[PDB]
Amino acid sequence: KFPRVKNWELGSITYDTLCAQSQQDGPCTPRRCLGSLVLPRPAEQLLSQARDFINQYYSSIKRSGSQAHEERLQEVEAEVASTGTYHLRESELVFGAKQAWRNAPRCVGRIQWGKLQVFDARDCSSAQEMFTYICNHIKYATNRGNLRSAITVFPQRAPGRGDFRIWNSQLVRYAGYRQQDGSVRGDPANVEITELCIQHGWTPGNGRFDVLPLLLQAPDEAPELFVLPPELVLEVPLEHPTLEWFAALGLRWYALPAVSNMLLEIGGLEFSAAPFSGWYMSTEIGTRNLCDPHRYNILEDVAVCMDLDTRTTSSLWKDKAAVEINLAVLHSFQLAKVTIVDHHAATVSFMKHLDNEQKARGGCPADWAWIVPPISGSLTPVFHQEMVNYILSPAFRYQPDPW
Amino acid sequence: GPKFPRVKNWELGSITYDTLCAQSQQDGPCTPRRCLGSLVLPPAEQLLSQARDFINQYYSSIKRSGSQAHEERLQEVEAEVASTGTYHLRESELVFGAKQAWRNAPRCVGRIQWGKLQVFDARDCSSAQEMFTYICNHIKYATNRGNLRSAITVFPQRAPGRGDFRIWNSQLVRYAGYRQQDGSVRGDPANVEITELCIQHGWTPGNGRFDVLPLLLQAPDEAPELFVLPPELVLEVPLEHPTLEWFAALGLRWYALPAVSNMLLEIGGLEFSAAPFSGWYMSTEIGTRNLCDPHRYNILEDVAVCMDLDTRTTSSLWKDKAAVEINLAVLHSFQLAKVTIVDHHAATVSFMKHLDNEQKARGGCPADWAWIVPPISGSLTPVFHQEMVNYILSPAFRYQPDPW
Ligand code: HEM
Ligand code: HEM
Ligand SMILES: Nc1ccc2ccc(CNCCCc3cccnc3)cc2n1
Ligand SMILES: Nc1ccc2ccc(CNCCCc3cccnc3)cc2n1
Ligand SMILES: C[C@H](O)[C@H](O)[C@H]1CNc2nc(N)[nH]c(=O)c2N1
Ligand SMILES: C[C@H](O)[C@H](O)[C@H]1CNc2nc(N)[nH]c(=O)c2N1
Ligand SMILES: [Zn+2]
Repeated sequence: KFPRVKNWELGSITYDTLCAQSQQDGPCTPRRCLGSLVLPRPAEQLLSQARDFINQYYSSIKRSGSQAHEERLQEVEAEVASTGTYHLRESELVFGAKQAWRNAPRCVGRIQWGKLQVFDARDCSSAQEMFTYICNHIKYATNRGNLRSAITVFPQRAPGRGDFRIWNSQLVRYAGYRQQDGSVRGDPANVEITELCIQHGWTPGNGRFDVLPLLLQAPDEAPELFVLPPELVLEVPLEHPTLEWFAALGLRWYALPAVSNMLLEIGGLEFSAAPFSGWYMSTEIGTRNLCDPHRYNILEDVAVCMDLDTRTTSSLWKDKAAVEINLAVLHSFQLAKVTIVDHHAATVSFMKHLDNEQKARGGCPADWAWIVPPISGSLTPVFHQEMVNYILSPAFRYQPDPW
Repeated sequence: GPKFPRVKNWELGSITYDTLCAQSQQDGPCTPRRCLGSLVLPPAEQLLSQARDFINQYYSSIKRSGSQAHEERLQEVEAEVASTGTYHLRESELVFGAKQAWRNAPRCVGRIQWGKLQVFDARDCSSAQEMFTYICNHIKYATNRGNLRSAITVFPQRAPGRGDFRIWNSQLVRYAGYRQQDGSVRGDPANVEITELCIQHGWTPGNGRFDVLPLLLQAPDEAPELFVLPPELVLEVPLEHPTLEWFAALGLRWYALPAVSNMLLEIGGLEFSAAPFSGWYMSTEIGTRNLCDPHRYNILEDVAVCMDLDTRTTSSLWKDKAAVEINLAVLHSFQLAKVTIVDHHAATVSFMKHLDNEQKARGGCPADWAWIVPPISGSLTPVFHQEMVNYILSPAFRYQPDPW
């Protein structure tokens, strides 16, 4: 019934009762746990999801049962009955975006969940208008390096009509150019999107950090290509605090992590284009983006620069190089005065989050495998904390690639 | 396509399906509504079906499934359970079961070695004194002057209306944990209760950080008896660092042999409450968990201060730097001492090979991602990028309540 949740560093026990509010199935069954899989394998449906969200919204503003509540419930009921769908008021939408972030089991930055700038872009009719919105989002969120969490929401999906979509997975992404000799110049995670941009008329560069154009799509139209003004895109050159040779590597990363391919679901309504951004945790760049074998894969180069023994795993050359790389990222962002958080500070704030949420809602959906950082796992408090995972709505979801 | 879990590796792009999970007979803690995969500890009718299942497994592994000897063994087990309420395994059945339990263990990253396990039959054991003799033999054989060899020793099974054989200690080798007057702990905080239990049973305690605990051994329906291990039997490795010359002066050490002793070995519904087993260490167990956990030796700050690191701020990555060097010291010293050890890279690489062997051999491999991924350098090792399916196969090692 209710999960017993234990922290093994401190011996404390909580009991998750929030999970009882879950209405969507995850991938596990009693026969087998599939919690490490990255991706998932009528009018009353909409109406119940809508009622529940409205009920959540009016509860949040401490006005459940009131005249405005009862009335809003009928507007919704009448609109669905007549049209098969309905629309959110902006304030509701602001509440919904905030709750979807709050409910995101894989996010370690949820201490911040109540501080989210919400742009209503539901009055958008063309890819061109999507671009103006995206450009303003970037300017707002970047804020000269004093980063601010933000989401822009484009029109919801509608029965028998194509979706608004941003084709890129993030608003800022480095091109990955496939060389005929097997290798890849740039970011190999972005080969396919780079090729789509080229096919749709983009003239390609040939560096390792070429900022890609955005491919934007309004419903049932071919996507259009837009180059971001280079001044909107704040980047941080990487240097190391004591290893002067490091800056010679020419490494750099962009300040703004702005994710553009997820679908935002609120009250049964689906927003297929709703880019959001906050700020980086240093390991995203330092460990995953730069050291993952299927990414920039710079572990060996840095190791040689440090003059370690590559011939054997037991010299822990990989661990040593990785730590300096992460250190280069933290030092550099702090130097360039751009918001960033290290994995220790982040995980410590997440524990406080678990505690606030335990008192606020009786629990907190969390995916242990995603919350635990990719280096120095057990050196962080979250490693030793048991977590319960489940789907609450509003929620961010994955969705198929539009091509 | 197929109606079995699809399993992806995100580094390589490769896909497999787990058909093996279809053989699973026991429910884990998850449901469609919530995943509980990160929690550490979540009648003759019943017996016979488990026994029938294991016998089928056994004859399958020797390629005699459906044969005359298969059906006779089944009938023999049905009859034995019919007259005594339990039954007994043949020696080769015990050997197969023990190995299958290790093979089936989802949290073990060392399973590439599973077919190479020396099985010591000790189902003839009738006293605590004899358990000790058995245990000492195990330690000597397994330690092998540093060229470690996997082994398990199996004492008699749970009997209806009879007390269990139990080893009270969680390992055969454990450092004492002395609760101090000032509230703190000397030695290993993990071992406070077993330490106090030993003293309550007449052990005279030391006062070191690294006092080897006596064994508390229990034959059926008798009070546990106390046995001190002769020190030459317990191989230890003093820790030093290959370049940081001061590390040796910390006086840190660890023992060679990880020999877990509080787990229950289940085979065909039979329960072996006392069946200590041992392999060799992955270096992160000592370097990261035992030495760096807040609630264990907690030496991160000491080492960092010695390395002259800025421990006032998280962003200096002083915890990460110190952790690495500690782990490096564990590896270096074990190698120098010529004691078997595997680093977290070599271990995880070998586990990927195991997943590929078991894909071909059994159509999958139950695996607990949170335990398979090492506690430092996670995404630096290949298993991080590998999806895994977790489920309970039998024969199995299970946790069991503490005897007191
Ligand atoms: C403000 C500081 C933030 C920090 C430090 C942070 C940190 C992180 C990290 C490290 C991850 C793991 C991502 C990965 O490994 O690819 C993540 C995931 C995620 N974040 Fe946050 N995040 C922040 C803001 C936000 C905001 C503003 C939103 C939405 C409004 C959000 C929603 C999500 C979601 C839905 C995931 C799961 C992504 C997926 O499953 O692919 N986060 N976050
Ligand atoms: C041969 C070298 C071996 C290595 C390197 C190895 C490695 C490991 C590691 C690192 C763990 C994680 C334990 C923890 O973090 O507390 C583990 C767990 C485990 N191992 Fe292995 N292991 C080996 C041999 C064995 C053997 C011989 C057996 C039994 C016959 C075995 C059965 C288990 C079981 C049941 C677990 C899960 C323990 C638990 O859940 O508490 N292992 N192994
Ligand atoms: N700092 C932040 C904040 C929020 C983030 C949200 C998402 C992401 C990246 N999402 C995971 C991408 C991996 C993937 C690949 C294929 C299919 N699904 C997911 C980073 C964030 N960083
Ligand atoms: N190298 C090896 C080989 C086999 C091992 C088997 C078990 C263990 C430790 N088991 C986990 C103990 C921690 C714990 C505490 C409380 C409740 N559950 C588990 C190590 C092995 N190492
Ligand atoms: C297979 C495994 O679930 C997958 O590689 C996950 C593990 N944990 C992760 N955690 C984070 N933060 N990001 C990731 O991409 C992943 N990948
Ligand atoms: C809460 C969490 O499950 C717990 O800290 C686990 C995580 N993974 C682990 N992995 C291993 N190998 N050993 C452990 O003790 C643990 N502890
Ligand atoms: Zn699960």
